[PDB]
Amino acid sequence: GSSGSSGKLYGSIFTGASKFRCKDCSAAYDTLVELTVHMNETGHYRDDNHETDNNNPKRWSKPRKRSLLEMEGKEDAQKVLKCMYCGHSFESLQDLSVHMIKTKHYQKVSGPSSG
Ligand SMILES: [Zn+2]
Ligand SMILES: [Zn+2]
Repeated sequence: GSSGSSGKLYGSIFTGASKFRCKDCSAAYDTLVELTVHMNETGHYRDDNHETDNNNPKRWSKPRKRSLLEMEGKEDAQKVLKCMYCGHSFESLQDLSVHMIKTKHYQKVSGPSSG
């Protein structure tokens, strides 16, 4: 005699994804430009959440609140050229400019920080 059987192997893995999907029917697509066409052609529409409502009957917890402090800085309403570094009123621009350089005050007008 001589007879027998064998062969036990597997391999039926399924791999497939879809970008967009139709609610009405089960027809999915990859590009929106393709789906839309169907949504109108046939009439169906997307499934993704829909925001066709604004009235929120759901009460919300206490409202929001924040402190609105207030303060001013180095304000000076003058009418004459005056260096903020040293503090010497002038008559003409040059006097001021030629000074900012001759003294290099415009280069050093600040430094560290407090808060
Ligand atoms: Zn459809
Ligand atoms: Zn100066």
